[PDB]
Amino acid sequence: ETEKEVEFQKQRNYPDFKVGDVLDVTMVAAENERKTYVHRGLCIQKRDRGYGSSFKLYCVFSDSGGFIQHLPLCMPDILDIKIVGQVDYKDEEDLKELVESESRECKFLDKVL
Amino acid sequence: GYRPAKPVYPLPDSIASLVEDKIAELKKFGPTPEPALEPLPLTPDSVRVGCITVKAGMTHEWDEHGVMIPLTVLWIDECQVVGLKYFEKNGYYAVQLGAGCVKQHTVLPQIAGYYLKHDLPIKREMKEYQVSSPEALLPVGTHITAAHFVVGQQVDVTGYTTDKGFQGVMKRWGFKGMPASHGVSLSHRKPGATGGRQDPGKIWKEKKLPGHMGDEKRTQLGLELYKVDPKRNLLYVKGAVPGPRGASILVRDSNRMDYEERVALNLPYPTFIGSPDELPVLVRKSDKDPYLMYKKEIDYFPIKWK
Amino acid sequence: MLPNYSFLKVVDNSGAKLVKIIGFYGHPGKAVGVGEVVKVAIKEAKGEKVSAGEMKKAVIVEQKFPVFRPNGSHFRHLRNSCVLLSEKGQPLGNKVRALLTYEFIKPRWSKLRTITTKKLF
Amino acid sequence: TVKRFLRPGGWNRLNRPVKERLALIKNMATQLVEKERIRTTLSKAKNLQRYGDKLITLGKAGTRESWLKANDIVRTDRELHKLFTTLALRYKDRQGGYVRLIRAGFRRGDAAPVAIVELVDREGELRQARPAVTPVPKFSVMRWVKQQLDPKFISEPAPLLPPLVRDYLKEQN
RNA sequence: GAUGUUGGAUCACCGCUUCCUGUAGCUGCAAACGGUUAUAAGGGUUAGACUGUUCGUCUGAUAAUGCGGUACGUGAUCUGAGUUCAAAGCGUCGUAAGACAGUUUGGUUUCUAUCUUUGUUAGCAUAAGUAUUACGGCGUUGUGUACAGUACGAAAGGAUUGUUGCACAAUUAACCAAUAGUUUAAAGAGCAACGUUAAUAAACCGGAAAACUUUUAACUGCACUGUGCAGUUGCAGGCAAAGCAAUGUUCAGCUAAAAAAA
RNA sequence: AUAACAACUUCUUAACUGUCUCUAUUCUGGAUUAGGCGAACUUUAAAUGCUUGUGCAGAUGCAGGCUAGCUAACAAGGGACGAAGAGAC
RNA sequence: AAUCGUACCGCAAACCAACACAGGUUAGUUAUUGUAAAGGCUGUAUAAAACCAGGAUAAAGGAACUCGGCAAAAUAGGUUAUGUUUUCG
Ligand SMILES: [K+]
Ligand SMILES: [K+]
Ligand SMILES: [K+]
Ligand SMILES: [K+]
Ligand SMILES: [K+]
Ligand SMILES: [K+]
Ligand SMILES: [Mg+2]
Ligand SMILES: [Mg+2]
Ligand SMILES: [Mg+2]
Ligand SMILES: [Mg+2]
Ligand SMILES: [Mg+2]
Ligand SMILES: [Mg+2]
Ligand SMILES: [Mg+2]
Ligand SMILES: [Mg+2]
Ligand SMILES: [Mg+2]
Ligand SMILES: [Mg+2]
Ligand SMILES: [Mg+2]
Ligand SMILES: [Mg+2]
Ligand SMILES: [Mg+2]
Ligand SMILES: [Mg+2]
Ligand SMILES: [Mg+2]
Ligand SMILES: [Mg+2]
Ligand SMILES: [Mg+2]
Ligand SMILES: [Mg+2]
Ligand SMILES: [Mg+2]
Repeated sequence: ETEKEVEFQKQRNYPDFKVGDVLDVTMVAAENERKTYVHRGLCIQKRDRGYGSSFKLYCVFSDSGGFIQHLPLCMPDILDIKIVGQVDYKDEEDLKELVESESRECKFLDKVL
Repeated sequence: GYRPAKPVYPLPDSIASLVEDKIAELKKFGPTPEPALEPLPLTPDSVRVGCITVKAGMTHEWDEHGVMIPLTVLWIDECQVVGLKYFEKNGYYAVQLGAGCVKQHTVLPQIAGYYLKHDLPIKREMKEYQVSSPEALLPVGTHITAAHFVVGQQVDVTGYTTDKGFQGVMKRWGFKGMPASHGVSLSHRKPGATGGRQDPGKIWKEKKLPGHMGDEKRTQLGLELYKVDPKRNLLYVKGAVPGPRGASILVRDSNRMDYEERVALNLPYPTFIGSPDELPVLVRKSDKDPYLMYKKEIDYFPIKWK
Repeated sequence: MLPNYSFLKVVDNSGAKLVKIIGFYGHPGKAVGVGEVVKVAIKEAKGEKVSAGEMKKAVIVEQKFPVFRPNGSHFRHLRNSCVLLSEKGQPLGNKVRALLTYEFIKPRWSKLRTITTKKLF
Repeated sequence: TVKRFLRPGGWNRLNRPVKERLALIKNMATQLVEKERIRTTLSKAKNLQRYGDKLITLGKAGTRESWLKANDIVRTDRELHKLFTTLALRYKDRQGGYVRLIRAGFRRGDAAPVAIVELVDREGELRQARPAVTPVPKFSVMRWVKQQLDPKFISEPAPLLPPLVRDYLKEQN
């Protein structure tokens, strides 16, 4: 596991983000002929488990409602991650209530590129 | 167990000498064959020997197409030829392989005696593989390493599964049970009926009932060999392998492969000749598109429009 | 993963609001997901195109259950919705208020890919 | 060694609910400190040995945080004072293994197994324990190996006040 | 001096008079869809509304939704809606006590397995290991699509063939890197499917045993009601800056070691 | 006919849910393992296999065809026309 | 001013139930805001089977269960502009 992690770190350099931060993630859609898109959303869960690390991204749209994604951190499809902001919360219960009641999470209405 | 021993009687003096002369003549054997290690041609009906490995665990990786692949890691500590069988003495040709290492004072003298007599280490496990011709026999002491296999082929794995203990019908055989409510009385997880009435009047053999579960020999066929690391004697195989960590696993060329596929792979035969230390790590290449269904209609769709 | 006899919300402008699944096609198993066509009964409709009590075909567009991708990721919605279809396989409306996902990049969903507002791809 | 179970912490159930289980173990731990030797059943002894080792670790810490944790375990003020003052200095150099367990057969009535639990360095000890710091021969492979792997190996007991503290006091005064 | 009722739940063994998946003829068989006869019992034989029902009517799908025997299989495994005790109402019959063979509401379901049958496991009885062959168990499934708008046909309509290719479903076998659920003396634990991998076969699994080989003919035990693929620098204890059943380690317990000199 | 009232019988709506698709994990107690203490139903005699045939007409015990290590433990409940009450119909 | 009761048990192992029986048994008094003074009482040795009983949590669906929403779950409480029915309460 450590051998693979060392190789990955030489290829990518991501920031040390936490739960509650707003992130911009660049990904490749293999289904759509490997086209690049940029997603903006809130980080609601982060798991630090070595090569199996992952996180969840949350966003809300104008009419369609909430949308959640689960993304492996070492997946090659992800190209870049950046921190753009922060959303305050009190505890897990407060964060869960915010997710269920979609509100003030419409950073960008659609995906770029 | 065994049946009680049968009585024996001394032979008459007019027949004892004749019997002993004939028995000794049948038990007299010629010199042991001396196998030679040399490449041989592969024929339409020719089986190779397998190997004994240890299960390490599971991991995952991403391939050239960006797809996640679950993997099982198998380690080959030390596998050697420890004996031979031939027609004159046994009636058929086979190769015996051993693996592992144990201390002398932890095994019975019967087991240790065989290995000491031929200057071989005491090995924890021993298994036999049958060959097709005398020329397929390997010299005693030959090592079977990870280079014995070609990356990208299919293999079969055998072993004993994980012990589960004493389990009921719902978990052991998938019986449905009975309702949780509506008047049921103390029979929620019970097997129900086990027969009829006066006819047939008995319970059939192998009727499914509670019992111990989890320690039995099972074989998985058609697993793919993904990566090979000859220097460290590691094999990466896609899929699940029976047994817990540390289980002894037998690896063999899959019988699902045809002769043409074996010819294309150019499998070593009788085995790899050389030093596996100076070999690189190889990953199989798949000339397939896992996302083809998004450009062409190949998926399953039951409805015909219009 | 929607079992039979589930309720769905209509996200087209044909007039229907609430439908109930009453059958499947082919052999999909015990549950259906995004991209499958089912038979539904209209429970609440306010319009002239459709009326309550009719039976129509529909396609699942959104679901709350995880949808897995070959790369190891998945996504989830916060509602279950569908779009009504005609016997020829075309939508009964002209505006869909939903987020289209990768399932509809396939050639057979060209019409949906044109009338949908927001797309994930 | 002490067996590990599947419950949180891997402890014994002692045939009791968790609430009664914790009340019992705390009382026995208090008595072990007071008397330093106790005879009981095998299951209560195995649990007490592992629990007792972790209670000594808190005493060696000698911090406000450690005392708060221990104050909820020990039942008597006198026993708690002894833990932080007397036992703390006793086991300065010993790294683990502050309690030993030896089996003592079966009882008379219910024929349950029994054992004896005792501290491993004191007057009245059942046996003589190995020194807290193992001496190293001057011309042994062991000495060379420790130099290559752990240059900070401790070979003899250290004084209560190290030279740096002594030097600072001398300079100050 | 007692062989528990109808229907269903749960789990079954068998026959063929074959509903589907097969093979070979005939046809008022161009193709497609059919009709009929002979042969074939390996696998399969759906989810719901009404009704105590068997049955029956209907709805959406399905390759198709076959029949019969087994105390009209199956209550010392479950159910009690109907029927078949004591209460009560209505209608009809009887002067009345009452009757219905009509209807309506309500109404107690016991048993710690001795023998035989069956699933697992240990002890004892001819040392242990490898084991050809033989014997026994299991049963090699189904749909859609591409090769083709091609053969056939005025048009319309629309195929056969395959140790075929691809996707999916059921069944069976396991598996825990990842995903979902679950335990506060908590967790990158363990067990799990809603998750992952594999199978359409002379393959796979179980016990006895010839022969061969080895031995001074072998024989407890790590807290041992999870596993020991761990027996003395052995270890899932303790301790550390550590990924926490891993790495490091001077302590604990089981089981303490050495001729001097040249 | 009838407002109110009903642990009465019938149907429907809202919501809710392991009733169900389809179950999984877990806590407490029993079972299960060890020491001590110590019952009951039942018992013509027993060393008590399968299958077809036979027969007071549905056989552990009779005839043919088969069946060969030994005694128990934990578990299930087909048969012994299993036990209980001199059938109520 | 004589005479009889005064020990001990009394929601109980001492009274009524054949028992040291999860049942039955009258009156008078006492602490306590979200708590609770006095007094009274106390369990053979373990644990990582099936199964059974009494609890807890549960993805997506929500009566598809069943003779029957049996059992379980569920914002359950208070004040209302307006409307309906009344024997006018
Ligand atoms: K059988
Ligand atoms: K595996
Ligand atoms: K500690
Ligand atoms: K047929
Ligand atoms: K009433
Ligand atoms: K029985
Ligand atoms: Mg169930
Ligand atoms: Mg009962
Ligand atoms: Mg129950
Ligand atoms: Mg026939
Ligand atoms: Mg029948
Ligand atoms: Mg019957
Ligand atoms: Mg019965
Ligand atoms: Mg009456
Ligand atoms: Mg009358
Ligand atoms: Mg009259
Ligand atoms: Mg009632
Ligand atoms: Mg596991
Ligand atoms: Mg530890
Ligand atoms: Mg017990
Ligand atoms: Mg007979
Ligand atoms: Mg007979
Ligand atoms: Mg009579
Ligand atoms: Mg749920
Ligand atoms: Mg219903």
